[PDB]
Amino acid sequence: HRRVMHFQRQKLMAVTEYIPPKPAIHPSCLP
Amino acid sequence: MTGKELFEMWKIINPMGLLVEELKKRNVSAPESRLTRQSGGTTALPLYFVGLYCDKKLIAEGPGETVLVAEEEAARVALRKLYGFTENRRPWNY
Amino acid sequence: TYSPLPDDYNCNVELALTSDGRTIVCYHPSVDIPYEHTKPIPREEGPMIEQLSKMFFTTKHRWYPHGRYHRCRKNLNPPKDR
Amino acid sequence: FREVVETTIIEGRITATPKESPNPPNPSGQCPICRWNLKHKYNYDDVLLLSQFIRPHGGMLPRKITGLCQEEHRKIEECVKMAHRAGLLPNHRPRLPEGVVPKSKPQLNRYLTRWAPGSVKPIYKKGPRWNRVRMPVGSPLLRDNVCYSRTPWKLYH
Amino acid sequence: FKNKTVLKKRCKDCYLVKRRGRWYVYCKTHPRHKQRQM
Amino acid sequence: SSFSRAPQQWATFARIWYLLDGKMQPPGKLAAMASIRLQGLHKPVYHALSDCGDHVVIMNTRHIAFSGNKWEQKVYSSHTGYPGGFRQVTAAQLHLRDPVAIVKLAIYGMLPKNLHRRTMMERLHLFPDEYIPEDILKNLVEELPQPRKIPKRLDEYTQEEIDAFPRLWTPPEDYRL
Amino acid sequence: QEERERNNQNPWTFERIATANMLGIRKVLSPYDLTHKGKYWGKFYMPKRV
Amino acid sequence: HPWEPGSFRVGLIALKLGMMPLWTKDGQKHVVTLLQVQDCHVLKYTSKENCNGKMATLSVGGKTVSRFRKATSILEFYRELGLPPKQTVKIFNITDNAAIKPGTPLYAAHFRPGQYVDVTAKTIGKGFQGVMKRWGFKGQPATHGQTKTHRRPGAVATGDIGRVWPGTKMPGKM
Amino acid sequence: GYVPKTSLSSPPWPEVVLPDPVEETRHHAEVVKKVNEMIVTGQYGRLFAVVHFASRQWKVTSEDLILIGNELDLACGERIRLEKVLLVGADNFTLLGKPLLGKDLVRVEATVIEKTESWPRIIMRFRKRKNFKKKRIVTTPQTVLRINSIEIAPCL
RNA sequence: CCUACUUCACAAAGCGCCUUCCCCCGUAAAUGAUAUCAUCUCAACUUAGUAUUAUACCCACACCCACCCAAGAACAGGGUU
Ligand SMILES: [Mg+2]
Ligand SMILES: [Mg+2]
Ligand SMILES: [Mg+2]
Ligand SMILES: [Mg+2]
Ligand SMILES: [Zn+2]
Repeated sequence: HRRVMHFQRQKLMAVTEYIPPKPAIHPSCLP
Repeated sequence: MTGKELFEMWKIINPMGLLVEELKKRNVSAPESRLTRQSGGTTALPLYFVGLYCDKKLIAEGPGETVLVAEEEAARVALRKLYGFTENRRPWNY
Repeated sequence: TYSPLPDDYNCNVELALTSDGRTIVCYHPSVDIPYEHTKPIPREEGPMIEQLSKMFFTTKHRWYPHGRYHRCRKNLNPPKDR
Repeated sequence: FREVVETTIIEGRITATPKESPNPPNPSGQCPICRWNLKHKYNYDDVLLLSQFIRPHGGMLPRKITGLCQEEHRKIEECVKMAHRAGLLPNHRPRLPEGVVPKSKPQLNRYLTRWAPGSVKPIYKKGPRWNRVRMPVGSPLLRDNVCYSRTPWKLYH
Repeated sequence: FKNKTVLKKRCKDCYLVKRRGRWYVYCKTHPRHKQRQM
Repeated sequence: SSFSRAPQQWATFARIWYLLDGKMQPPGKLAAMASIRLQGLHKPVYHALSDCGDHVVIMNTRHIAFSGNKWEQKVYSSHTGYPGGFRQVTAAQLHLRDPVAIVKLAIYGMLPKNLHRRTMMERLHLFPDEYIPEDILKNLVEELPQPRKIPKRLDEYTQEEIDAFPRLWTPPEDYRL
Repeated sequence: QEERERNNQNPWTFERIATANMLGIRKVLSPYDLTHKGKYWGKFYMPKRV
Repeated sequence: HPWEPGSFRVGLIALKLGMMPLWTKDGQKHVVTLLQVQDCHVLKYTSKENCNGKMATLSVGGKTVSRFRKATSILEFYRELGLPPKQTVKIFNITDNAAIKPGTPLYAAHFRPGQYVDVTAKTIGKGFQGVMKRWGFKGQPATHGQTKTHRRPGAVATGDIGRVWPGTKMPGKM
Repeated sequence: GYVPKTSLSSPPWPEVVLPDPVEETRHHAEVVKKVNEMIVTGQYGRLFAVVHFASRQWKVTSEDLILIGNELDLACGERIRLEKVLLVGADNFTLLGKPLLGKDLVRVEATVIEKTESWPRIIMRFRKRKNFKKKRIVTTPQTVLRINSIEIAPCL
């Protein structure tokens, strides 16, 4: 349980989320 | 005359008779009446489209609540096309 | 060999451009129904509402009368277009 | 493939073991499916693919035997579960004893069924709008599948 | 059975199965070791 | 065109009988289609006050399919006015009791919440199996395409299709299977 | 954590937006948020935030 | 047809004469009701398909009444039968093998001693009754105050609901 | 890059091949020519046009009346040419411009027949408990145009 | 419901007499894969398991003078051969 955020603040949090890099071919699939 | 159907101005009786006379005048086959389209046959509100065919060629198609009324309507459509009183006829030049 | 829409129901649509490319031209002759596609022409208030309801596929409510207030409100000379 | 025969004498006999198609489109692929460029391109529907990795009586084959990628093994496993529940594999029915004849049971057509039908409890009290109990449809394992529609797979209904 | 949020195998003969959509510990040797996921 | 005024009007606002097959189809997708047709939203002459709705006939409502565990999970709730009159049944239970109930309720939900709704429900005709009354059969015009394409079973696949699909892996010779 | 910060594919970070006042966001942010960089919210700390 | 398991036969319409005591060899006294069968005939047969029901039905009538006091429809029906009109007609759900031709008389010997029967009638009408006679409500005490509350229903419903539940026990026709 | 036939191997939508530009250009010429020939001959009957006038698109035909919600500063009986024709249609052909058809191609003529005030329109403002109540009566100037003719010249 | 008993007496009552019908689901087990053993299975599955309970009741309609009633505030209902 956390304190309720302002909607604008919550939107900012959602937009600024870590996106991990995705290679074209999965490394396991590669020899 | 503007915005008026032909048969609204000229009252006719038995349009099928007029049609057969007109077609025999132009030396073509007598029209054949066929059910083109049908909806809710058994219901109190049926729609029927009947078409008139001269040597298996469509001359007119007419809607009605019954087949007989549709036939009359198709005949009137035919007469309009023959005489050139189509809804889409060239408007009067003023 | 290519048609954007199947031309078998309403009309045969042909799209073109004028040489300049300013005007789009559409040719749409009407499609006539073939002979083969056709078919030859063949040769007690309570109970009353129920009969009418079934006949015209409606609810019972339509068939009940309304009072003097609503009857007299209705326009008996409504405007007609066309 | 090996068949065991009991006549008391027990023998093992090798029949025709099917072999892979001559030239895969992507050699140096670790998975069997990775080779045929079938990573995110199969669903529960694809019984031709799925029937290859299952035993005659419907059970899943082990990962080592088939040489499947672990991820892809899990995907095929759940896809085959769904295939069974959708009734797409009629010839892979459980080995019922000859004496045991299955009693008549009410038939309900289903598909994209994640859980076993016996285990799930009814949603008697679905929540408010802001906290709603949703009915799962399809597996989250198939989330990574290629999506031609602009809207992604709606996994919860 | 006893309800447990977290299930622990209490002995060697304990075994962990998912039945009826929830985890269980069963134990033939020690029946007291029986646990149900809550 | 070139019709008389009355037949023109008649053709334009005519009721059309449609057929739907409910075999291996989600109720919601059938309901979606039915709702469109019942309201008359498919017609470009549509208006709320024009009562230009059309008849929809749905067959094989017993043979509907649910995605996921909706047979078990989805619950239909009804209350008889009386104390302790609250009854909750699963979709499976309701289906066994009344085969047409699920499709009926789905369509009813999707219809607009006004006085027109119940009349629209009069135009809806549901039959659990293949059988349809002769009078209703004579009325029909068009059969609407099934919203869900039914996946083929393994046995349904032709030998040509089987051989077309490659073998993806080589099993060991000495394996029991 | 350092690697995640460097590796991040998201063009938009809390730090960048907050410092530049990019949507007039300082209106809904604490002055402390500039230093906290959106990692800290009250007593709670998010380790999963860059 | 011979009797088969699962088969149901037609019943009767009888007139309640009254009651008398009956004794048994064990010495126990049982009160019994006398039911007289008066002009009981089978009136109508309906097949299961025609009835649109689960079972075939026999309409059976009892206790002949005046022709002058009946409606034309009923009179016509009885005229076709060739029987005088009957006071009450009741419907019995039967199997097909238990079908009886209309006009056939029914007798008390249809039932046999040792058999168990169900009896259906309109109960004695007590007219409009209060809660105490209708539902056996305890009522309120006589003295110690109780200004105008002796036989009244107490709290009809709960405060929170701004209404009264359907099927609440209230004064009415019993 | 072969993928065996599965449900998700191929896109659900059917493969569409569009005609080669050379053949299509030729085909376009033939279609334009025959439509031109119809215009020359006068095969067309009644015409309908979609005209842009006073901010609004009007689907008009011969002998059609339109109400314009402004004064046009034209005397009654004055014939005007409506420019800005978007679409001109017959029974068998339609010509539609990008966004406007050329002047040479199509000519639509109308006449001013009536200049009137609109019926009185009430503007009312009310806010409760604020003693806020205003009433205004507005009448808008109006013009009625009779679409006299739509004519097409063989210019394609 | 009124044959007796009791309050009482053309009847209403209890203190009197008569009748009263289905199950519930938590687990306990077979066969058997993932994980060639084993394993009750949010694997396909097999039994206890019953599933949608079902059956009962009701169901024809003069004149609507009047009279009567075991029907009833009025109205309505039953009888008047
Ligand atoms: Mg007392
Ligand atoms: Mg007092
Ligand atoms: Mg006082
Ligand atoms: Mg009477
Ligand atoms: Zn243990």
